[PDB]
Formats: sequence, structure tokens, C-alpha cells
Amino acid sequence: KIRIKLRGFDHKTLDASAQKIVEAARRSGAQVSGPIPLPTRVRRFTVIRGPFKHKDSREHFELRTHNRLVDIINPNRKTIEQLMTLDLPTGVEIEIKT
Amino acid sequence: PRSLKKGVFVDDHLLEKVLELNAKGEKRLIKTWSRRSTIVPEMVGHTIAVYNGKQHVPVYITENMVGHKLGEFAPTRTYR
Amino acid sequence: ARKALIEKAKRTPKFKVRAYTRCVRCGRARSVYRFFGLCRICLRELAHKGQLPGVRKASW
Amino acid sequence: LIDTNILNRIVDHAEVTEKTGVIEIGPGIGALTEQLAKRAKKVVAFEIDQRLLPILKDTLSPYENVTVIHQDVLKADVKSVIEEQFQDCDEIMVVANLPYYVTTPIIMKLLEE
Amino acid sequence: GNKIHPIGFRLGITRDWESRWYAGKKQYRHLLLEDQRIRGLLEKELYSAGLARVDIERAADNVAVTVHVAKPGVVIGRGGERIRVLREELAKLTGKNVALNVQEVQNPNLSAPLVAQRVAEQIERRFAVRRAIKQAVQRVMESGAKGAKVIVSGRIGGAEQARTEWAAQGRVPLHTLRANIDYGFALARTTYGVLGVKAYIFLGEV
RNA sequence: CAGGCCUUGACAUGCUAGGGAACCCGGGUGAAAGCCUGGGGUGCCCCGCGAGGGGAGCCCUAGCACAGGUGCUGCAUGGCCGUCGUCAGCUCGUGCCGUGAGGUGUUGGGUUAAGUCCCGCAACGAGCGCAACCCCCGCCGUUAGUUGCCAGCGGUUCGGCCGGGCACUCUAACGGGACUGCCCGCGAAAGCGGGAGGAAGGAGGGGACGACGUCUGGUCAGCAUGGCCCUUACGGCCUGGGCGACACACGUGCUACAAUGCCCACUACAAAGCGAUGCCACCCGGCAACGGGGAGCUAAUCGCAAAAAGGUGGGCCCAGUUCGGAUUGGGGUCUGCAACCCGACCCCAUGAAGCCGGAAUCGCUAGUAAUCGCGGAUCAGCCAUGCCGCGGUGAAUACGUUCCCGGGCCUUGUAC
Ligand SMILES: [Zn+2]
Repeated sequence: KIRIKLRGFDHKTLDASAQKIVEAARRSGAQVSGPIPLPTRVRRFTVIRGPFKHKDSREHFELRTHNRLVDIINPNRKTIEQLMTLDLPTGVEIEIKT
Repeated sequence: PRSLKKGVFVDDHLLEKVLELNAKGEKRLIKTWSRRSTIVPEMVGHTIAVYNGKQHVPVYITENMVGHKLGEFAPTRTYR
Repeated sequence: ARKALIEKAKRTPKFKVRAYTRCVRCGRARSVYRFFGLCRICLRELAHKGQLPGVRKASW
Repeated sequence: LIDTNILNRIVDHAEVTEKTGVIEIGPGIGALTEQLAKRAKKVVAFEIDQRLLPILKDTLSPYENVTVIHQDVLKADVKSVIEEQFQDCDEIMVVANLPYYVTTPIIMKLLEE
Repeated sequence: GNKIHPIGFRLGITRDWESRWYAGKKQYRHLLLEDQRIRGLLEKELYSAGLARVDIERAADNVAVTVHVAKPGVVIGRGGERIRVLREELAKLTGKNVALNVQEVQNPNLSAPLVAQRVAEQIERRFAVRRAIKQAVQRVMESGAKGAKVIVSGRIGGAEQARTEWAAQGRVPLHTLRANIDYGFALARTTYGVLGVKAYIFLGEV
């Protein structure tokens, strides 16, 4: 009944973190919903390459956020203590909501 | 224009001077820099030296010009 | 982009509407973005230098 | 300038170790001092030019062993520097190259002190 | 002309971001500003040490700064006191219990920034430009380094006219993504103005 | 720009004096900025019975090094960008030729988008180039099914609504697949014509990518920096004006000149984004923009959001018209301290020019042009009809290189 939010900028580290969490939870008794991929969100920034003029330059940049979902079912107490303890990679961001 | 709910806007610093001058006799050539204020029935018949940008221009307040703004009677650009 | 102009934007100007945004790196106020708080030139430089996490060249 | 292999031979004949410290006089460009830093532990240089010094300041930037002292070799309290810089090394050597005219007086001084 | 940044062209592959952390729109700007301030302070201070790279990590209300230095002797000090005050400085600047770390770069001849600052110092010391560039490229080539390229901006030898020097040897395939070309830029200030030096070094493929 | 003010100061690092030693709230004069002037205050150590002090960060005053300048030089520069041009070219090592400058390679025949490739050839290579490696779209597969989806089941107050399931679409990660690979024929080969299998066939369609160099190209007003120039002023602080003027000309666009149309009702089908001091569902008041109440959403859940051309029904009948909505007069709403100069929008009122446009000139080769709507950046609001993107409908034509413009390579005459 506990939902696990994974947000990231790099999909590789996000997948690694999700894999670690899912594996650890699966080892710890009850079954899990499994990694649910979610539509990534994209921010875009178009700029002028030149510092003064030539408004026909317009280099592009993107900032994309990748999303995951775990949704552990039938929570176990020792499973719970197993969470909040495993050190996560630097880039990845975690969220817990019942 | 104005929201008509919060009332016609007039600067306090000008309204106060106008009212106190009204109460005690009369004075001519009241110099001001407020281009934003609106004509009110409490200063009809007086003269205001409004700053148009380089020097205060005298304007004579009539009855008919009640509903208008200070600055529009002060030219800002000289053509020919 | 005078210094005095830089510090003038860092004080509450007695009303809300006088407040605006300046680049936190060079003090430009012409092409600043809310998300980063940088002008377009500084944004581009920092993006190229790879100092913006997750920001990358776009192509599609 | 001298061939790069001979200096190796002089340094070998100095029996320099990773533990010993060396006082070098008049590095000039800085061939010798380079080929010392490697096998040595602490290098101290007495040198006064202000002309070839920028070259010398550069050539030794890699290493952190070498230090430069802008003092006269003859107008120096050698005891003071030897005790001050070298509080850690086991033994101390001196390997240098002398500029002709003033070669005997330096050696005489270092020995009499 | 107008070649693009060789690093920005390879952010996705073969190169990695300097700053590695996530933050929402609510607090992206603040983190970026403090990161820039940290980088500025560190680059101003540790210049003598031969700075290479500054990595900034954040896990949970904490910062993990990694500093790549040619010679850790300068940064650490005689019994690890210098770093301490350095730490305190950062701790004072942004009160989130930073954790400074130092890594030494193997064979400093294979780091473009270091070559850049070296050549910049040579220029600042009124050296001969062309000879210095040949020496630098040869030195890079000695230590593997499948390609080397060095460019100097202009105003050579306090002349009235600016001119690019340029010198390279080996393979420098700027156009291939799977190149892993390390890039470095340095600025030299002299009595007759500013000079820019760029160094590219090509190390293998895939 | 006009006016009113200030001078180690709007901002940084240091000295010498004093001090009320973090400072907390009022009163005059004023457009403010400022200029004076009032009451309560010491918040940290050591010391001295305490009274007093020895001192800190700590703001004032006078002076010191000073800061400061969108002042000049882009022909002193860095950085960054534009153009030739995404054109295909620019070089080197070794070996050969020539006494030497030098040449060959890089020329010749053919073929490509290409100095791409083949053959010949005194050259064989290599580097920066092209191509490829990277991203998106197109087909399929494996992990993964919630906020996504609903084929086969059971209910359903019939809307995936519930119970239920990852079959399908999707959503993301990792792969497979296209390689002239197979066949027929033509060539000495690169290759060419035609077939088959395939989602795709002969660089599948776009993107990112810009060589040695040219233009004394652009930017000292993003920034950094050399040299001059000012420092009671060329510095700084406020109010107002101005950047928006107007006999005229030029450039880029928007809306039209109508019946393949216009107007009014009902009904459909998208993508890509954005949003917690924001989006704002729904109810009520008002013709309306909006106001009041008021849930739900850090978001595949909720909202912006009505998609519009399209389809159906009705009206208009060639008329400066139910074409067009400029211009002007009133009445309002919203943001904002403040809509005169100089905001947007709503309602009533009026209804300009304009009947497809000379010489001349621009864009476009297929999901293209043409046409229709939606989103985002900045943003209190917005003059945005701009810019960057997203999708809907969806063409016509290329016989040929004579000529116009701009390039590349190979050949010949007069100067460095
Ligand atoms: Zn900036």
C-alpha cells in the first residue's frame, strides 16, 4: 500500500536505483508491483548563440526528468526498516507516500 | 479607466493642500509635479502650476473639466 | 550593467512593481530566465561547460 | 646545456636516495635540479639572477620537493637553513655546478663552516 | 569558423556533468547560485595547487565536493590543517556541512586544463610562444595521448597586431562522438592585454 | 533631458582619531529622495566587592590608500557569433623525378551529395575534412503494468462505473532489423536496369555536427582586459518627461477586397506543453469581459482546454452588400501606489480605404507549398499581428541547361 517515487535527470542511475529498491524489497518477503515507467517531462530553452545579434542562430538545450514507480504491496516491518537505510546514488531523488 | 469600486484616485499630498487652502482664503499658482491626479469639485475655480517636464505650466480649473486628469492640459511635446 | 544598478535591484523598492530580475553572474536584465536566474549568454556558457545537471544539447 | 644522460651518471655517483636532501647551487635553467627531484626527497636552491628565474620557476612547477631561496650563497647562514628546512630527512648531500670564477671560495666556505 | 564547445557536444556520452544532483524548479536557482559561488572560491584559492576539476554532489541536505589536483601536498598541508580551514570556509559560506575530498590526477600531462594553465603561465612569464607550444605538444605526445592540439589567441609578443599561432600532432577527430577528447581553456593576463589558450587531447575511442 | 539633493559613497578590502559601541520606535519640512529634531536603548568576554573600567564584533564624524564610469578606442585584444558554405576542399610523412625554385601524390576516363568509389598512372599512405559513431520519426521483440489501457468474464444507478486482467493501444529502458544482403541481365571494376522477400531499397525522412582560411566582418552597451579621459562630476539618489513626435520615403508582417463565400445554432476527431504566494472544476449575480462563494491538484489522477478548419440545419442573393472593420463618441471590467502623454479586454454607437493590384521582386520539390487552430519563453498587465514549437486538411510541376545569379575544378595573357 506504499508508493515509491523515483525522480531523476539521468535515466541510467534512476534505473539502477529502482532495480536496487525492487530487488531488496523482493528479497524481503512480500511481492511488489514492479518498476512502472512514467512519461518523462521536458523543459526546452532556445537561445541566440551570438552575444549581440544574428537572431537566426538559436541553439537549443533540453532538461528532461525521468520518473519511476515501485508500489510495494503488503508492507513488512523488517522490509520497512530495510527502507530509509540503503544509501541512494547522488543524482537520484526518492519520495515515499502511502 | 478606474475600477469605480475603489473610487477616483487623487494624491493625498495634493488633496490635503487643496482642502486646507480652500478652508482659509485663497492662494494662486500652486506648484505641483503630480501628473496623475484627477479633477475634483473641491478645487474648481483655482489655478495649478503643473510640471510638464521642463517648467510648471499654469492651468485654470473650470467646472466643465471635472471628470478629467491633471496632465492632459499640460503639453509634453512642442511641434513647430 | 553598472554596479550601483546591480545593488539597486537587491532592495525592496517601497512597492512590488519596481522589483525585477537581474542575471546572478553578469548583472544583465535583458534575457534572464526564472528557472535558472541567468542571462542567455551565461546560460549557454555554463551549459557548454557541463555545470548544469541534466541540461544537454537538444536534437529531435 | 649538457647531454641528458651524463647528469644521470653524476646523480648516480651522488648515491641519492628517496630519503636524502640536496643543496644545489646555481641551477640556471634547471637541468640538474629536475633530474634530482625525481630520486631525491627535498631540494633547496640558492640562486640570484631575476633573468633565468622565470624559466626556473616554470621548470620546477611539476614537483613539490624543490624550493628556491633568493639569497647569496656566500652571504648565508648555512647552519640555519640546513637545520630549518631539513628536519625530516635522514642524510643530506650537496650536488651543484659552479660558475668558474667563484668555485674555490664556495667549497672552502662550506668546508670551514 | 565558430567551432562548438567539445565538452558540451559530448555531455550525453564519453563525458559526464561536473555537477551531479537533482532539484525542483522551487530550489534549482539557489543550488546553482551556491554551486557557482563554491566553484569561484575554490578556483580563486587552489590555483597554486594546479586545479583540474571540481565535482559537486548532493545526497540529502549535504554537499560532497571532490577536487582534482596535480599535487595534493599543497591542498592538504603539513598534517591536514589547511583543508580543515578550507572546509570551515565552505561551511561558513553555505551552512550544510560540506565534505571536502581530494583526488590526484595520474600523469598530469594528460589533463587539458593543466596544460592550459601551464602554457598560460609560460605566456605570462614573457616566454617564446611558438617554442613553448611545440614543447607542450611534444610533452603531451610522449605520454600516450593519441592526439594533441594547442591554440594561442593573439597579441603575440606585445605586437600591435593579434594573430593565432596554432600547433598540433596526432589524431584529433573533433567530429566523432565516440572520441573522449579532453578540453581545457586558460586566460593569461600580461602588461599588453589578455591571451586565450585552448588545448585538446585525444585519448582512445569507444 | 528638465528639476530637487549627496560626496572614502549605492557596493569591497585596510589605517588615525573620537562613540551615542548589536540600536528600536516617533515629529517637522517636502514630489519624493533627502535635510534637521525627538523618546526607549548595550544584546559579548576579562577585570575591579561594586562604583568604574581593559577590551571585541558595532554603527556615526573627520581625514588617509580609494572605490566608481552603458566615457573613447571592435584599426591594440580575449571570449562568442555571422558569411563564403555543410561548399568540398586544405595539408603532411616516406619514396620517386629536376642542378635548383619546385613537381608527383591532389592529374586523366567514369561515377557519386561529397578529394565518395573504381581503373589507369611513380607513388604508398596519413591528418583536418565528407561519411560513420549520437538524437527523433517509421516495423517488431523482452523486461514493466498506475494516475495508462479494456479484448474475453460478473455485476453496473450503463459513464472503465466497480470486481477483475496486462491480451491491444500506450508508457518508458534494452535490443533486433537495411547490409546492394538474394536472383536475372549489362560492364574490367566502382556500379546500372529489373525482380523477390520485407514496415522500409539502393545516402529510408529530419536533427546535432561547420576544415585550413577570407571578410582590418560584428560586439569595449552581456562579460573579461591594454592604453587614454572624469572624479562636488562624465559618480550616485528621487519626481516628471522621453525612448510612443510626424509634410514624407523604405523593409518585414497582419487583416481584407467575397458565393470554393459570410453569419448563427448542434455535433465530432490531435499533438506538444504549462501550473502550489499558480491552474483554477462547479454554483450564483451580471448581455458581457468579470465579481462572490467554492472543491481538486507538487500533478499519465486535477486544470488550463473551447481545438479550428471539418459535418449537419437555417439565413444572406452580387449590392461598397449580413464583404471589410479601420476611425471616432460614450458606458464599463482587470492588473497594478498610479492607465493623459502611453495597457489590455467587454457592451452600445458610427462605419474609412479597399473590385486582386506598373516597372520590378520573393518563397517553395511531398506530408512540401497553401490553409486552420493550440502551446511555451519573458511576463503584475501587455501594444505578441513578433519568436520558438506542436498538430489537422493537404496540392501543382520539373521537357531541358540557351539565357539571369552564385559557386567548384581544369586550361591561357600581364604584374609580385
Ligand atoms: Zn549573465
